[PDB]
Amino acid sequence: QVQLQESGGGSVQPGGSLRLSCAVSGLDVESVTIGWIRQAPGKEREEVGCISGNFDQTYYVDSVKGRFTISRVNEENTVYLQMDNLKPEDTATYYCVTDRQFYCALHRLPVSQYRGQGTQVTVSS
Amino acid sequence: AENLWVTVYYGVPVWKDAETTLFCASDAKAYETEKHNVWATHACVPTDP
Repeated sequence: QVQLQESGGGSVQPGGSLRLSCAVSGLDVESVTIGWIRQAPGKEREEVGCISGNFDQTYYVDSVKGRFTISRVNEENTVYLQMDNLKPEDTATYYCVTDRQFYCALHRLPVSQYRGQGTQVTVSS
Repeated sequence: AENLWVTVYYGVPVWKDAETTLFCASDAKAYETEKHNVWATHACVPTDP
């Protein structure tokens, strides 16, 4: 059974760097896409970005560009999301999702079969 | 009594020593959490409990 576990997150002052990790069990992360989505309080689940299986290409939504970076390590089965220059709009709950599909489309990430518990990120003052 | 006759039977319990090619049978385990053991158990039929 596919299992995803998140680690990292917490409270960070405005301006800086953070690193979240998602470990996948029951799969090998070389032929499936892995997406990172976020949910803010009071709003539906938007979507942050994804890394595909086709030649290791990455895609991000227009909101975050040049600030976020998604990387994959296959000998360890891990996916890292590194965020830099955090802003007050980023206070939310982050999940790492997958769908066992060898392709990415940045409008079907919120509706995915498997999903982890997620971690929480605050920036304030 | 004084005369006997030949009679053929099929399905009699008699054996001889020979050789053949046996096949594998391993525990199922649903083959889910196995991290690709070198002695792969997906290559032969599961056994009877």
